[PDB]
Amino acid sequence: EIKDIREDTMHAEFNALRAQVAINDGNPDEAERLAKLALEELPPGWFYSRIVATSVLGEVLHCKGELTRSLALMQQTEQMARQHDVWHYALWSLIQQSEILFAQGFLQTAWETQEKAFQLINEQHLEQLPMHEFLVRIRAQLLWAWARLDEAEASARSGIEVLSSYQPQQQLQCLAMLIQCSLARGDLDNARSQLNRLENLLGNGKYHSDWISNANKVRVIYWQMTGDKAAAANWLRHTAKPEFANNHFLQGQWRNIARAQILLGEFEPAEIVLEELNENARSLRLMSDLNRNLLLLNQLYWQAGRKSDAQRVLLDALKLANRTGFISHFVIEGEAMAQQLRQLIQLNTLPELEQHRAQRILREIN
Amino acid sequence: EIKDIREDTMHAEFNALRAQVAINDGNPDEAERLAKLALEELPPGWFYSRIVATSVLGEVLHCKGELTRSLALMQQTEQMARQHDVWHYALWSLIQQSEILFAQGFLQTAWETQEKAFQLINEQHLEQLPMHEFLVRIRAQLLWAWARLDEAEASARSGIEVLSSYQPQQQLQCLAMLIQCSLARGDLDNARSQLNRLENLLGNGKYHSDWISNANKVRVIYWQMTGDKAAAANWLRHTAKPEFANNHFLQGQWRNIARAQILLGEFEPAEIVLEELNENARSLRLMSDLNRNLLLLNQLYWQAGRKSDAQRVLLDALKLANRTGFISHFVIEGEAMAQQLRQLIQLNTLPELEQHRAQRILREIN
Repeated sequence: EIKDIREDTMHAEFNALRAQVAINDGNPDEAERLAKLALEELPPGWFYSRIVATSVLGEVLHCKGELTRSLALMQQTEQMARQHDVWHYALWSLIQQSEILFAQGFLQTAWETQEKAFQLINEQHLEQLPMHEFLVRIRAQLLWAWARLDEAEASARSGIEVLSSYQPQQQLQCLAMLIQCSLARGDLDNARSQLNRLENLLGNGKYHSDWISNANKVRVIYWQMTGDKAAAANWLRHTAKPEFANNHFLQGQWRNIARAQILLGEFEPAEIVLEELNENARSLRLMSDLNRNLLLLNQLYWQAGRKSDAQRVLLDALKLANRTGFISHFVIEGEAMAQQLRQLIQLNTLPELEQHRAQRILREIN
Repeated sequence: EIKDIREDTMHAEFNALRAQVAINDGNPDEAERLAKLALEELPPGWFYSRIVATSVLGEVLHCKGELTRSLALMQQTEQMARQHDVWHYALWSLIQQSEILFAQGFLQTAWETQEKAFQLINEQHLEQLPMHEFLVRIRAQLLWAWARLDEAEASARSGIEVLSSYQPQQQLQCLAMLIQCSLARGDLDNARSQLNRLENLLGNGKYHSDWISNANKVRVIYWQMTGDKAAAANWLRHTAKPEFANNHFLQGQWRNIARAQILLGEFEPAEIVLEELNENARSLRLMSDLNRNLLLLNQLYWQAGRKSDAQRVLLDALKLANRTGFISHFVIEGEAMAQQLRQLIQLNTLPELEQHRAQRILREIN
């Protein structure tokens, strides 16, 4: 166990990269163990592995839901990366920072953070690089929330162009975003055509669970919009159902499950799912998740004929949107949402902000 | 060299399948050698390998341009396959028969042959099977020639659906057909969007030369329609230029080369190419190739300002279309074609049939 100190330090660098692969493979505990072991043995000078290990710990804390500490580590990573011209880690850091901000419902701050990433890309000529697609994809997500659909679509298409030299499977998420735009527009013909491509890609690759849940998100919304109970039921029977267990990274997949359950009239289990997701969202101040969940609860109560409950949560959702800025999440609920909003607007009792958003949404829908 | 006769016959069956793989790999001489060796040693009873070897010889003769004899072998193959319920070889035979008929300019007969294939598919419940895509693709090609674009597009989309479970690369040819439809409609926005997908597929697979030439066919037409000399020149510099050498299977790629040359003002070499292709087309009575080549010659003369030559070959092309039934091949030539046809129609000297087709084409273009 005696070697040149050089070899010991090189082994520590290997540990940092082993940690990076571990978190990528969905093994945060091993990633944390390895990243810590690396940092304990990396002296000044061996800057690259230190950037990687610090970045990995940021990802680990993000996974754990320790968002404030995660952001601090992402910031540390960004600064070190900039200091050493390690542009890919500086850009990856900014992308992750936006992700947390968006989840917290701070969309303007997320936009500004994405803007810093675009600035970095422009300054260092990083346009043709793959990570550029991730940035335009999250920019599209934000534009979509704000109902700037033409811009969101253009952002998603720029992502597809960035990855034009890679296998078609790499476009899965930007394609899902294109479909998400078609769904918000009520352009079901285009959504269906795009979904044909999405489903073909899904059947031709082994993807990360989060990619699959994102793709399934738009498939389930399309099935809801077309009353495709058969497709939703078959999907639900075979989809992954990892125990939620207060894991915020599983909010998306469980919303897909709840949406399918609601479409199928399985109101009881869906309400239990959504209440559990909301406990988690409130505990971590994930206002975006909360806003999405309240809209699904509204759909559940509405379809179940529970008028009072439906109205109560719709008012909560509209109020919460004063902070999240969400518009399109309401729009995809179509006629059911339009009827409810027309009713609220006609009563003349909504506060000015909510009244204005209700009117905007009703316009997007009509 | 003494073995159970059973082993000798099994080796003969292997030779038949080795011949099938050889022709698929573009080695007709070896395929012919092996298929003949197999048939010489296959007794009655060993029907499957005999169907394969006979089918292979049909493909070999097709390659050699001995179309009449090739059709006879395809017919023999179809009958034997039907006799033994070997549906895939009966369907493959009918597809090949149509291919020859279409090349000969007998489009109605090709349609009828395709119809027999659809009948077989319906009777034997072969709808979900992969070969169904090849049939709907050649049906789309025929519908496209006749300018039944909505039908052609639907046929191509049914092909894409048939292959939905396979890798996206398998849809290359039906996607090229969708683009071909968009080009005939003058719907360049959709053509460009579809071409983005086509080019991504082209950069992500090792394909047969004929698949590549078919995909490039629509890319070059799009570049011509958008005046993209840069793209055409780069493509031309790097594309395959196998010596034509009186090989009718190379008509398509050389037309792509000539079309690019014409767009780039390289009239002299393009005229030499087209004249050589026409010698081959006339020698084998390939009226469809002749009709396509005459239209490219028309474009060449027109762009070169050789009015008399342009008119002469356009009149020849219109006359030939009385037999081929081609419409869309004229339509994709757009404004240049429209101007020329308006001039011909206004002179009031065209025979009734050609006048009627000229008017139809001018309508498709406007």
